[PDB]
Amino acid sequence: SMEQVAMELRLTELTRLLRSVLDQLQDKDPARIFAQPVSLKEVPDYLDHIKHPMDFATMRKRLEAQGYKNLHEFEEDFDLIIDNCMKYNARDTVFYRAAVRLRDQGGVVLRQARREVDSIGLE
Repeated sequence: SMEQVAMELRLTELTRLLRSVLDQLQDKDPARIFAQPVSLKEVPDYLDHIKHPMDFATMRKRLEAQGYKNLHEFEEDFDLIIDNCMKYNARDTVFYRAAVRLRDQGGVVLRQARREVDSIGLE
């Protein structure tokens, strides 16, 4: 149907905007601490601690499959990256501190992304 196509165009448009958001967020992680999933070979007990691992590569996979239906779902996954890190790692670590900085700087980006999704009406 034509209605189904219109919806798919909106989803495609949303995916385009989220791809830009993802690129902007990942630039706030120049150390690339959050680029890839935590290795279970190098951190064998990780899943005992963290029940829902997340990382930028995994987000990008879901994104290109148009698997984010709205901004909230995308933000949930970004929050997982930050929150997982701040639980597993102690305050005095380069990992924890990198997550704080990503959260603070990412807030700016997500604030205007929400305005754009609402304004252009992608959800």
